[PDB]
Amino acid sequence: PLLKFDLFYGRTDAQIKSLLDAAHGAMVDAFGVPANDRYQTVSQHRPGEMVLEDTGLGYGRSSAVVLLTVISRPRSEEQKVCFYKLLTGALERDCGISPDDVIVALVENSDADWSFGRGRAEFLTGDLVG
Amino acid sequence: PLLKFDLFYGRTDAQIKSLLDAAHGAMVDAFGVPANDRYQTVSQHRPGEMVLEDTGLGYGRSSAVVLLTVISRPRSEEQKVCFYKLLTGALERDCGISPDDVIVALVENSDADWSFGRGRAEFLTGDLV
Amino acid sequence: PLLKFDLFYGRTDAQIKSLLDAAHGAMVDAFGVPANDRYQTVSQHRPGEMVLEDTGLGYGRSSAVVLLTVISRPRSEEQKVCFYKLLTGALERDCGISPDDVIVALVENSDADWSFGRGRAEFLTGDLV
Repeated sequence: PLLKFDLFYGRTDAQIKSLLDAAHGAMVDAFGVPANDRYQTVSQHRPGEMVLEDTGLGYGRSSAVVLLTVISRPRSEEQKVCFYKLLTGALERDCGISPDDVIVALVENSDADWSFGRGRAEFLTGDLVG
Repeated sequence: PLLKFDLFYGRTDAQIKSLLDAAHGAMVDAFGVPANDRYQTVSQHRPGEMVLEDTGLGYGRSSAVVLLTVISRPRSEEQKVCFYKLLTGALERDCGISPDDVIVALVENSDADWSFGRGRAEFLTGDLV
Repeated sequence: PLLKFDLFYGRTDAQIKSLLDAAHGAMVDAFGVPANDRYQTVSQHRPGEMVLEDTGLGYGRSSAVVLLTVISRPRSEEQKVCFYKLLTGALERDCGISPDDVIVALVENSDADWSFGRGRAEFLTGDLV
């Protein structure tokens, strides 16, 4: 999958790397994909450029908040549930980010909807599985 | 849903917050979700960073152009059609943005594809909806 | 469709425009859409802000790496395969970007999920086919 993060400015480069490493690990373990299946962007925002409330659930938000949008081929409900739990556990333990500050939206596509390089559709050619 | 706006730089902070409030209102009006079901991001762009034409329709575009991308569980065609009209209505009235300067694309997902907090899938657990 | 690019900072305005023009052409060639069906954004990143490996495929990426996200109504598998090829071809010829530096992910939607202007759902009204 592709992991796109929206965060506020204020982290050091190492803290941003840490966040990305922690999240990548959670994804690999929840999804069972290769360790080098790593595709991640970070967009940093000024105050004002995100409004992230809680739908009345009683979260907890700060300027440390992390919004993650994932584009992925179909995963089981169990894999998605586990990814969410692994993600917040990693970001808490590794980065000191409260689980109240993590929000994830996932969108799905399929085999023909990826090219990782060279103009090839690797899920279609079978270079990747599949 | 999650509302992601791409706009050009130039608005003041209060003008940005107006676009966000106007759009959020429209969304609540069209979709009937809780008022605090508010998830929005804004990416501001230098000249050059968007090219947005009109497929020959005759719109009107300026530096005020707003591109909105929505991630949402399925809504009806009716709800979508109403959203678009509500959205440009509110942006015109509240923000002075011509409806010519508004573009929307929506993509859909499912109950399992959201986590609003704490690693929980609240549509799956039944905490929402 | 809508084409959203994530790239690293460092290109001149002309190089950004070259990259968009190139990508646009390849899209129009693959998909058979009007030349003015042009909707593109670019988000530029500091080093650190993208990590793009290769799943062991043996691709040699550089800082020129382009990540493209496409939102589109359904196209045939052939058209998608053709787009990826034409896109890399064009980015290499027109921009000097290695095909190893081009990544694409596509997400689909449908007729009711687009508003190009005026809060009109043009695929639904028939303004566009």
